[PDB]
Amino acid sequence: GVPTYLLPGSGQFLTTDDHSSAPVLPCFNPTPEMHIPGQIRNMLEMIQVESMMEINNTDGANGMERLRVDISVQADLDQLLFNIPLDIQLDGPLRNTLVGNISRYYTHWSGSLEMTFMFCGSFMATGKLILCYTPPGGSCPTTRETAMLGTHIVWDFGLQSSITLIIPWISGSHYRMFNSDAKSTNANVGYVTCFMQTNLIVPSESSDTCSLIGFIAAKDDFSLRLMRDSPDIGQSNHLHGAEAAYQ
Amino acid sequence: GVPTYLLPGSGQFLTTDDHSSAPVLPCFNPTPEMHIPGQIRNMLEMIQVESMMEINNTDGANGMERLRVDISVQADLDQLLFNIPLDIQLDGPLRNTLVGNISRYYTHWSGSLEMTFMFCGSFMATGKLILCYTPPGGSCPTTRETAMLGTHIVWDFGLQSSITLIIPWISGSHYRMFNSDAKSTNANVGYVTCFMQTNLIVPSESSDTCSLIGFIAAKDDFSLRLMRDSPDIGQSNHLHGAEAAYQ
Amino acid sequence: GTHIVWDFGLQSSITLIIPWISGSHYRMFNSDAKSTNANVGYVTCFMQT
Amino acid sequence: SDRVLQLKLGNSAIVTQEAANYCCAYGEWPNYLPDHEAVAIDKPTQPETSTDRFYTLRSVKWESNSTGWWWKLPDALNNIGMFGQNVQYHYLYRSGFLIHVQCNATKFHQGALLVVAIPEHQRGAHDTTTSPGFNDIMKGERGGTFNHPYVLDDGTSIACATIFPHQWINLRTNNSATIVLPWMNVAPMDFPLRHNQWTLAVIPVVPLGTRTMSSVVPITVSIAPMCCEFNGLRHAI
Amino acid sequence: SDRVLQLKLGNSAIVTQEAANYCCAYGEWPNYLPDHEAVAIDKPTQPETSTDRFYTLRSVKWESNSTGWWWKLPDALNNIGMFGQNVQYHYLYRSGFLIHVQCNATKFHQGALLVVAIPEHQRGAHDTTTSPGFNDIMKGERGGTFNHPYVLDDGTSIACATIFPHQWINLRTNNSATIVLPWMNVAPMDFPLRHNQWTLAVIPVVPLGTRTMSSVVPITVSIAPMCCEFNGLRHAI
Amino acid sequence: VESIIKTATDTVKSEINAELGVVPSLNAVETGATSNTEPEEAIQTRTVINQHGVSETLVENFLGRAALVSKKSFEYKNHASSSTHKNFFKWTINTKSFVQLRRKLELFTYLRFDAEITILTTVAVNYMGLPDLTLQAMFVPTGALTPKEQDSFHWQSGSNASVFFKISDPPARMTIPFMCINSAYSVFYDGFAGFEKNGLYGINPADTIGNLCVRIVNEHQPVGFTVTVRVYMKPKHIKAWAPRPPRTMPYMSIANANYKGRDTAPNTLNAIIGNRASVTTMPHNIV
Amino acid sequence: VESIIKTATDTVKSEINAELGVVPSLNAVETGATSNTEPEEAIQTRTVINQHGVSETLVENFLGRAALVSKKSFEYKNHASSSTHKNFFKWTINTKSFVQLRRKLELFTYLRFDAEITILTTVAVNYMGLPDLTLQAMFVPTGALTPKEQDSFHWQSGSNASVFFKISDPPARMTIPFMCINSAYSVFYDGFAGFEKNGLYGINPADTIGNLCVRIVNEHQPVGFTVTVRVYMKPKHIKAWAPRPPRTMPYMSIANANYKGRDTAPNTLNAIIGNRASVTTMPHNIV
Amino acid sequence: NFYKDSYAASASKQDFSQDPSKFTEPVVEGLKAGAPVLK
Amino acid sequence: NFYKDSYAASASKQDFSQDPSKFTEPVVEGLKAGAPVLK
Ligand SMILES: CC(=O)N[C@@H]1[C@@H](O)[C@H](O[C@@H]2O[C@H](CO)[C@H](O)[C@H](O[C@]3(C(=O)O)C[C@H](O)[C@@H](NC(C)=O)[C@H]([C@H](O)[C@H](O)CO)O3)[C@H]2O)[C@@H](CO)O[C@H]1O
Ligand SMILES: CC(=O)N[C@@H]1[C@@H](O)[C@H](O[C@@H]2O[C@H](CO)[C@H](O)[C@H](O[C@]3(C(=O)O)C[C@H](O)[C@@H](NC(C)=O)[C@H]([C@H](O)[C@H](O)CO)O3)[C@H]2O)[C@@H](CO)O[C@H]1O
Repeated sequence: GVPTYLLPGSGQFLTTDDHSSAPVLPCFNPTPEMHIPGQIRNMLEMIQVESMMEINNTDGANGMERLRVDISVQADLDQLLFNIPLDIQLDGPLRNTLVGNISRYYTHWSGSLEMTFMFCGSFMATGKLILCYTPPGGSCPTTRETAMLGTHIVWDFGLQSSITLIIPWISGSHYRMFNSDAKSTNANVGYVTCFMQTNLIVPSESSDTCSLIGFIAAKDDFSLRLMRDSPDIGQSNHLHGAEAAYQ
Repeated sequence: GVPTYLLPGSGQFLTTDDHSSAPVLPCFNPTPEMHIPGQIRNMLEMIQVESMMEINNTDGANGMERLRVDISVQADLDQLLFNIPLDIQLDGPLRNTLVGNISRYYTHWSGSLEMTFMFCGSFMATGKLILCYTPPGGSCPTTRETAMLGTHIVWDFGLQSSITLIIPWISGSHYRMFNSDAKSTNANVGYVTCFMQTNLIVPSESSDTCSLIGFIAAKDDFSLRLMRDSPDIGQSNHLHGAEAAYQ
Repeated sequence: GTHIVWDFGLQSSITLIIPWISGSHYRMFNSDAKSTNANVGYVTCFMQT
Repeated sequence: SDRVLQLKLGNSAIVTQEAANYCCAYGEWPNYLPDHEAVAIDKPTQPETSTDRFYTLRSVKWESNSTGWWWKLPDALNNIGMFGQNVQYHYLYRSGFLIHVQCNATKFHQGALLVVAIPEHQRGAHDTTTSPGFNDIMKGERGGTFNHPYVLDDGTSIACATIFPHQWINLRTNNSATIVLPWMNVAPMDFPLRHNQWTLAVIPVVPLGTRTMSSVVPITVSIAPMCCEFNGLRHAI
Repeated sequence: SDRVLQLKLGNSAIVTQEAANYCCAYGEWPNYLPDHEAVAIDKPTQPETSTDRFYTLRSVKWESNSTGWWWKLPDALNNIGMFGQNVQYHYLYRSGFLIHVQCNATKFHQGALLVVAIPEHQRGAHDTTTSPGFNDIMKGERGGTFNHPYVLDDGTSIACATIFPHQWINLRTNNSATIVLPWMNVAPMDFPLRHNQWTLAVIPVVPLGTRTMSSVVPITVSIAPMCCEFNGLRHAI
Repeated sequence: VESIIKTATDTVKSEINAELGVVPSLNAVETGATSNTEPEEAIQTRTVINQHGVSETLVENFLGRAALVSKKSFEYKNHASSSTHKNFFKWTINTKSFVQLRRKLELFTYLRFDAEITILTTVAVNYMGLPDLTLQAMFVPTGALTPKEQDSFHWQSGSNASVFFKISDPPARMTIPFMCINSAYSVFYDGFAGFEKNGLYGINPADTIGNLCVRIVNEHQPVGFTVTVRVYMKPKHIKAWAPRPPRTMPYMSIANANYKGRDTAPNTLNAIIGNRASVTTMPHNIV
Repeated sequence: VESIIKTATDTVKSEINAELGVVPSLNAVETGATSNTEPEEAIQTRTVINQHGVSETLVENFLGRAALVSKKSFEYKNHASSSTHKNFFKWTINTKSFVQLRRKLELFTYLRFDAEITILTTVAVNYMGLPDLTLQAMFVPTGALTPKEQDSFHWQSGSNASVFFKISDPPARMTIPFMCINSAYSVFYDGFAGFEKNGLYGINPADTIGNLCVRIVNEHQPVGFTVTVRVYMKPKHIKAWAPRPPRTMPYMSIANANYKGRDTAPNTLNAIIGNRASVTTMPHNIV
Repeated sequence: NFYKDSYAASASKQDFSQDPSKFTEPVVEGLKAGAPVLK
Repeated sequence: NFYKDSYAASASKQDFSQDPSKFTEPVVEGLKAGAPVLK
């Protein structure tokens, strides 16, 4: 016969191994394939679709109220309207999004993100806002004069209802990672803030409080690595009916 | 030597495995093959032969009486004569047939079935019957006006003694399956009913009650998958003489 | 039946075509509005929204 | 055209004017043993016409309560004519069979007989663990009767018996059934007195019935061995 | 140019002067079942214009506290016109759908509706282990209402519902949404009375609001089956 | 007539028919031929390119499964005062003791195949551990000389094939070739295997593979154990002839086809199929 | 539109823009299309040759992991006076009992795949050693006939596939093919699997691989043991269609998508994301 | 097959030949489609 | 793969084909870069 010897690792069961194994039903003929709409081959395809950010994640905001940010006609100038923490690997407005959920099945990420906001006030309502992305290093800006120094887009409300703020991949390292420390130099992405560029202005019969819906998605220069169990789901008991599967 | 490692599955005995194994008698010369009539290579060949359906499976009908359906000269019009449940995977008139028995060694099936009825009355007896196949969805039809709306064949008794009702494969899914629930959407085939189209008419000296023998078989567009132990045979004790094989 | 859903906007008008749908080549007048060779059918208008 | 037929072998011939085509078991036809399948090395005797001819057995009466009849081959013919003599004087035999079952009645009679040729029809006994005895199996020319035709007296079923070479005699349609049987065995030849290759079964699935003049309705069986060969000559057993 | 649109099928037509392009689910377009994907062998009926046309359902009122509405297909149309008749008389059906949701208001009104077509939208029940019942699911032409739109009544989320074919009706921008749906299933055809391929959901993510004259603001749904095919003809259920 | 079939046949679209002298739906069961009416002739069909495979029903696969054919448990101990399998047993090989395998083989009249034999051993203390015993399975031809004791010199197996295996090893396995003196095994045998008249009916000795003699090689331990040996057989390189009506009545003996039927339907002597109220009563009717 | 992507896309340098009629940063979410604004159009970029791979997110890899789908422990002993899994159990296969695997599969509407099954067995004395038992796992089709006793003759497994393995061997393993009667499994099913109205909602039987019957082959020992069998499933040769919103509320049952939410955020019915003081409060702000 | 005896080889699941007619139509005269079987 | 059934083979991690547009831009009329989406 052939002289052989077993190596360390022999007999182990690695859940990520990749080998062929004995067919349970020999000569089985699987059902013919049929074209079905919406085939997905790489999860990166899924995260490129923008989904709603839960920006209004505050006590008092229930359900869908958490998915929209209300802006009102201001009495003062250059007013700060809201900010958004950016770690798509930690809990916050970005966690329950397509890009956030899928990314949390991984540990490393790289690539540009895009935030699109749709103004949902009445047609007669006008306004200009400034959306700013501040690369990491310091404290989140609280004044427009400071935020304005970072990456930004000035948005004019009009027929085209939505604006896109690109959060370009700006990192020293090829990838950023999750390690449960939001202030780590390899995790913190920086901040996104929104201020009135001018003001929300509406006539008497239009609502003077309008909502914005913010969306986020990854661009095609995105990459995810090192798969891990998602922290967004868990169980401490058997699900109802699980034990009945044995009866 | 050759460095190797054992994979999960090593050492197991899978009853459906397929490997070569040590010849017990080396240099043994098997008896030369001889041509023998009736060789069968695929079980599908066997189920294409029609066999008798036990349509009269009722209390009071004993033995062969269960294999024939008696029809009599009617006094009323459009009379319902009999119906037949169609799950070739459950107990009923179709279970103890060639197609039924072999199919029950499998779990999935697809293909057209054919039911042939032979009229066995006297030569002087005449009549017309309508055989209907009703695809699933509702309750079994009880009137000819309803049954007639489905797939059917009007049969005129004559020199050619038999008629064939084709039960075409009409299913949403590629295959139907057994799961012990006769009302499951992936199991129920529908119904077959038989009514007088006109009436059985015979002269004074001919018997006024005649029998039909129903047969069923699969067509060559049939397919069976997922082999399983047949529910039609079982044992709770050692057969007589089994233990004597050890003495 | 045959219909058109009309959305008010810059183009101020909508057209509903009443296609010639008749068994006979021509329809005729005979002072009987319910005659099979005269009745054309009906036109109705409802709020879509 | 396929309703009339004449069968002629040796000095015997049979005609029917109400046939239903005819069956060639498994699509085969009888033939002599070829050199490349032969085992016994002595030169065989091929009597031809003295054995390959129709032998008509005693008839049986089809009654309203009949359960069916059977005849095993070659047993049923082992003591008839020159076929029987060759069988008794030789240790080995081989042959096919041409079977013709006959039953006529009236345009006012009804009934249907399943006429099937069963290979290796090993009988079972009812409600006992004791295997059938020699006399339960070897009936000779008289043939036997079915105790439980519903299960072919072997615990299976007549419903699926159509898997075997067969025809039917449905009185309103035909008055005869014809089946051609080739040699059927795992060996090229066999000892005729202890093993039966085929069993002819005639079973009334639909009972005989009528309201006209009652008459005795017989069922008759005629069997012609085909391509007979015998080896191992000695004295008669 | 991409703000005006006319849809015409059969004897029905619809125009909008405030559209937002239109969605072709997964970039596909409806089509008839090809021979190489077919299963049911009976010749299908393709009624064309009698079934492939716009059916307008009863409207619903958009209120300040509305949670959203849903209509399952083909259930919502299983009892409407000739589409409904074919569905009732045939065991199998297959078709795509052209969906047009309508809602107009005023230049002084604000509000945003997510109009999404969800494939296999299996509903969940709230705070109980008991699965939803037949009447909780099959609402027909009337459609149903969302109990917890925030989680799409299935424990997931509306935030990520944009992964499904959709459009929005943002009052300051457009007054209609259009989605073309191809056959979506794991089988080439299906039994229309027990399985719904798609669920049309209309949910107000941004509530209706204004300070001008209060008026009833309806939401209307018009649906046109496309490339309808039916197999397994019998009586009506 | 013979051809290569790898998938179920396709369906061709068909049109309306109204031809005199042409009646495809009529047949004559009396001929013995099965109806040749095609779906295309019975109804209007569409075209269907059928890709359904037919390989799972190949005879090789249908019968190609390792099925239990023998199960024997005995006591492994000091049999000083035993009346009983004393640390070994002999089994006359047969495929008629376990019904699932028996019924499948009996769907055919003749069968030619090689037999892969797998032997599985299990032990239980009659607690302080399970011994890794060595067993010997010796193949002794039908009717041949078998050992009478665990330590008989017969086990020297000079010519008989013997396989030695440990309970800790995977089940033992080997292939017995198609060894019949004929071109195929007779699943059924309508005859007597002897020249006299008192022989056994339906038993052709030519179809008995042989004897399997199994012993524990180790001498007995201070305590007793129950050892169970299970033998599985998987036929391969199969050729089959003349299919038969499936068994319906429960089996009664391994030596014959005797029948009795269950006490009540289904599968009772006077009623194979369970009863329904009448021929117009639809069981499982959709309400 | 379809193309082969092996790495993340490169970035091209961009210059200053001041063109009338060109507004790449403006979009119309109402169309249903995701923003197509490119980084090069939003800011001035440099050229970057991106070599980052995208293979770890391939669906085959994302779902290609052996995940726990069943865990069952029972008592192996003399069950003379047991009310209880008597040395064997039956499990109706399903992928809805363990949440990590369930949530991932539910990210898709339809899935087509072959399933590699791995079975791991563990034992504990109820001390004097751990027995090297032999187990039998028999695959019994959905709704089919399962054994009622450890020694039932049903275990003869004439046609059902059975795998015999020892606790001392590596975990048993075999592949169940994509066996659905349809072209793909339905991860979600908006319908009723029966022709009547009382059937179960959301459960298409066509998506139930089948029953797994596991028994200890050895007869009981003089003492009792606790035996735990864990089954893992790894899908391969995967095709996936129509991605879906990820599950947020804790699962309640394996039979449906019923929800309740946690008692307090995160993942509570009225608040999926944890709260922050206000929309201008920056959590983890760098001090 | 590394064994010297061919009967030791693994299964042979490649025989797709069939001839159902030996069981379904063992009649001497072939039956034509559509034509009356009895004439 | 030494097994006879192809479904027994190891994983197939070589399908790098993608078409995000079926999810990201399922609009009938393609949107041009820079041009106002609504016109
Ligand atoms: C109560 C009623 O309305 N009608 C009964 C009718 O249900 C009964 O039929 C029997 O019902 C059982 C279900 O309880 C099975 O379906 C029986 O069928 C089979 C089976 O498919 O499982 C057929 C099979 O051949 C049988 N096997 C053997 C080895 O004998 C098995 C077997 O007996 C069972 O599994 C027992 O465990 O049954 C079916 O006949 C009829 C009886 O006359 O009576 C009605 O009243
Ligand atoms: C105290 C304070 O200043 N602010 C709290 C804020 O921290 C709290 O947020 C929660 O904080 C925890 C850290 O303690 C987690 O980050 C929670 O997030 C996740 C996680 O990422 O781990 C999200 C995930 O989806 C959750 N999973 C499941 C299966 O439910 C987990 C999970 O609950 C934890 O891991 C529990 O073990 O949490 C994050 O929300 C909010 C709550 O309103 O309140 C502030 O006051």
